[PDB]
Amino acid sequence: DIQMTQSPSSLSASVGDRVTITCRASQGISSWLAWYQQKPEKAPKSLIYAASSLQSGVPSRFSGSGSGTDFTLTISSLQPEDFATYYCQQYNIYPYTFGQGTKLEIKRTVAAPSVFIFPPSDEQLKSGTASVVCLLNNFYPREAKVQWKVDNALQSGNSQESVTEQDSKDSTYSLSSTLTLSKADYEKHKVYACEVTHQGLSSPVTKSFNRGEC
Amino acid sequence: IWELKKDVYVVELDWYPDAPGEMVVLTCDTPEEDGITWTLDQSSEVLGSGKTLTIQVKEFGDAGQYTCHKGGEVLSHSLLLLHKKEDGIWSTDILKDQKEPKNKTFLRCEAKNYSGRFTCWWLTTISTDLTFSVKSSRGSSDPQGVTCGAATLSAERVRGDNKEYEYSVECQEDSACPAAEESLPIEVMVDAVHKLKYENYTSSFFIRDIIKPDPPKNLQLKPLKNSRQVEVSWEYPDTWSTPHSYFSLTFCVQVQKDRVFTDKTSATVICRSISVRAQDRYYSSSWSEWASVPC
Amino acid sequence: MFPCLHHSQNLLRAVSNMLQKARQTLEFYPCTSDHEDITKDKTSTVEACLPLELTKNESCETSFITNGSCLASRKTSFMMALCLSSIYEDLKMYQVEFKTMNAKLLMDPKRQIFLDQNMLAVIDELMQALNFNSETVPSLEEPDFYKTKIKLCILLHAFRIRAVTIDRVMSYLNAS
Amino acid sequence: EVQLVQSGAEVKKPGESLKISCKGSGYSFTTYWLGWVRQMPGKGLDWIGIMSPVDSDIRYSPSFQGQVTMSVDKSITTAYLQWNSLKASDTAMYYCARRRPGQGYFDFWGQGTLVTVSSSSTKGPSVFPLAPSSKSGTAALGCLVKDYFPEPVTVSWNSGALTSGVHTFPAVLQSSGLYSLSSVVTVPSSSLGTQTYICNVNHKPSNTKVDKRVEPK
Ligand SMILES: *[C@@H]1O[C@H](CO)[C@@H](O[C@@H]2O[C@H](CO)[C@@H](O[C@@H]3O[C@H](CO[C@H]4O[C@H](CO)[C@@H](O)[C@H](O)[C@@H]4O)[C@@H](O)[C@H](O[C@H]4O[C@H](CO)[C@@H](O)[C@H](O)[C@@H]4O)[C@@H]3O)[C@H](O)[C@H]2NC(C)=O)[C@H](O)[C@H]1NC(C)=O
Repeated sequence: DIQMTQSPSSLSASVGDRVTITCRASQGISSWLAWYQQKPEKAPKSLIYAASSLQSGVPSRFSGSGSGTDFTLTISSLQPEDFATYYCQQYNIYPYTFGQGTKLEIKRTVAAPSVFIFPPSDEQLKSGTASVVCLLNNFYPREAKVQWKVDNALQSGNSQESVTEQDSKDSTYSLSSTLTLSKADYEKHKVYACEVTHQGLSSPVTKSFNRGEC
Repeated sequence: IWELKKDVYVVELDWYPDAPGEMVVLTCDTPEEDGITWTLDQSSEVLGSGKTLTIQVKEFGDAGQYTCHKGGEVLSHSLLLLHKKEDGIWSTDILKDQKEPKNKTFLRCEAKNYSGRFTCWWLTTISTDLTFSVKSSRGSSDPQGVTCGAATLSAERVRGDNKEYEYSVECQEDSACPAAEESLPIEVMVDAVHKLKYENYTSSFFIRDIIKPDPPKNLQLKPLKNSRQVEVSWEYPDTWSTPHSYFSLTFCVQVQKDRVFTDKTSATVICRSISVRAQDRYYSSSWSEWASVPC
Repeated sequence: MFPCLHHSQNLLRAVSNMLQKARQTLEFYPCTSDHEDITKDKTSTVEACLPLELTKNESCETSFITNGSCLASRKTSFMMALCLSSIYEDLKMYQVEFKTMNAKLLMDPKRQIFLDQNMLAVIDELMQALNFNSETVPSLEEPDFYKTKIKLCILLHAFRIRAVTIDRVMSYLNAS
Repeated sequence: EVQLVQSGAEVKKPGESLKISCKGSGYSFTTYWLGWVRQMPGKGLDWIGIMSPVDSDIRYSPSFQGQVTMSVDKSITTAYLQWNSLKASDTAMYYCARRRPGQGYFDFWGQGTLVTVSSSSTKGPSVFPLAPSSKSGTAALGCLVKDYFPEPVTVSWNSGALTSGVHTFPAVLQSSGLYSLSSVVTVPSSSLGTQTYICNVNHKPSNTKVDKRVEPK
């Protein structure tokens, strides 16, 4: 099949900027390339075909160029509704294949995560397992490292991460790490803590909890 | 992409999976090049704008009639048909292969004499959106002479499940100077169009090879007084070419081992259905139908 | 009641039977329905050999028969003079060809097919019935044994078609 | 008014068969070819293939050939994608799209059909509190929605009164084959005790609705 390769795998820009995604084919595809835009839970919208032609309906601010093997997509003057991931597609030789996408995240000033660590419920332990969860709240970029340490000891292959889609209003991310243990292994320790590294932190901030607090 | 009729174009494409489509550019048959728009078949949806429309043709979904507009009213059109090349060979879906003579004998021919008039006929299971066209000529020389009528329906010999439909056509060679012998074969060309699918067939032949004469004219008897020797005589068919001497015939006299072939126009047999066929004296062409008579 | 018909018929028959021999003993060879005539624009036998009935007029040279030939000719001395002249000229060509080929077929150690002498003879028995005095040449190329066996089927086919047209004329004259 | 409307989200166990549809309208149905595309959990788009509305002229991507089946009942203007034996790997979003003629790309898209293939049986979730610690201000809290199947599940606060500050995370497929998410809220430390907070969990695939109140301790 013809390998479609988009780059950058992702970028960040502000409202009103001129941005340009690229796309390139493992072979020649003439001018038979289309561009699609997709948003989180929504379906893809069809924007550009024949490399440089706008589908009836799409805004003036869009445009594309290239033929043969190297194609691009450009937004003269960016805008809010234009924030999404974008896919190119080769429709020259079966099977028609897509690019792996290019996400457009908003560009905003660096911000550190509010950190919180949560004890398991007394209600859950008397059930069998324990979920200690750690919350990094509202930050940027979504580049963050979270490590659990029970009694100063590191933990591996034990947590599950999960991060949100850039807030629509404050342009921010937020994640939750979840370390999960059986009631047994849980009772067998005192110091539960998650240490959070991030470029918005001049030094790894660690939130912990032992087992007191009335 | 080439032109069939005016405003009717054929594009050819091979059916190997990893093969491309064709980038064709449709121009509008108009003087002004301003605010025009394109459409396809009966859909109202704009495909693009400009006196010119560049498209790709890969599937029958890309075929059909592109129409350019301006101010609501239609401007002109371009129909497109696909000629499908499966793998070296072209498609032959519409006409049935009546593998009677050799094989791949899609269109057949017969002539009732040496006049130049002959009739061709093909078979097809299809019964809708059909449109034929016949052309003919002997050798690369005189493009004229041979002219052809219109293909018409002729039969409906139903068969298990699908019904069969026969189409025939009539043709007439007219040489400004007739030759005493055919040195080049007559050639028939049929353009077959079924909906959006285009195909064309071809057959070459000598008239001397596809001759079927009408059955012997009229027969009689002559037992005479009381001896029972059935004597049978006839006459050369009306359609057969003349002079009958320069264009001899031969005959086969049958009955209901015992078959008797002969040249002369009369003979006598032994009494007991009776019948007699006729064949071009010179070549082993086709025998005529039978002509019966009481015992 | 006509001399030439007799030979014309003998010829058509002889070629019909020799043609059948070839395409019945020559299998691994293209001898199946390829069609060429050696007397192309060389001889005007094709142009003017149709009855006077069809040649309504000379709409489309060497006319001088020989006393002692064939004479149910209240119609052969006619416009057909250009036909008989040519026809004879045809027999002279096919004559050297079969003659040559038979020379070869005789030498071929792979004794595959032989040219029936009878058919070589009836081509002569026909030209000494038409009489006719003529001066003419045989440029060309020479084949091998296999090559020649190919050029045979081509000639026997073209020749039967020619022999037929011959019989057509002879059948025509005999009746008028 | 072109509209490709697809059938609702389905959930099956490996080995079951399944046929999903996509009814089209607002356009001349027999003029445009229809196609399907898969999109696996957090991944790109797999072009499954393309086909005609009138005649049975289909074009499968070699990777899906003989794995799936495309069809179309033009009398009701509906295209179909079909499996005979689903695998876990088959779980994804399945879009159907319209192929723009004289080009080959997709004009318009269906809204998607979520398809889940798991050896897990349907189950409501357990809701547990994530009580605020001690910040004598701005404190955090929320409900931990754990061990349910399948997705989706809905989560609001105070019957929908509280929104500004809610972060309901994307669920996570646990190794047990069951899903789990967490929904939190950021409030001022001064509202703990005054106007209580309750997370409303609703998991339609089993009638289950749970309302857990979150408080300090
Ligand atoms: C039965 O079926 C077969 C297969 O479909 C038909 O064959 C096609 O017939 C058409 C006849 O026009 C052919 O189209 C012609 O092709 C010509 C030459 O081919 C080359 O052209 C350029 C070269 O620079 C390239 O695109 C490439 O090298 C091609 O191979 C063209 O020259 C013709 O175009 C125009 O030229 C003249 C110039 O004087 C113009 O006046 C005319 O507009 C003319 O159209 C044209 O496109 C086609 O090539 C054939 N296909 C193949 C593969 O052979 C039979 O014709 C059809 N039987 C019939 C006649 O009914």
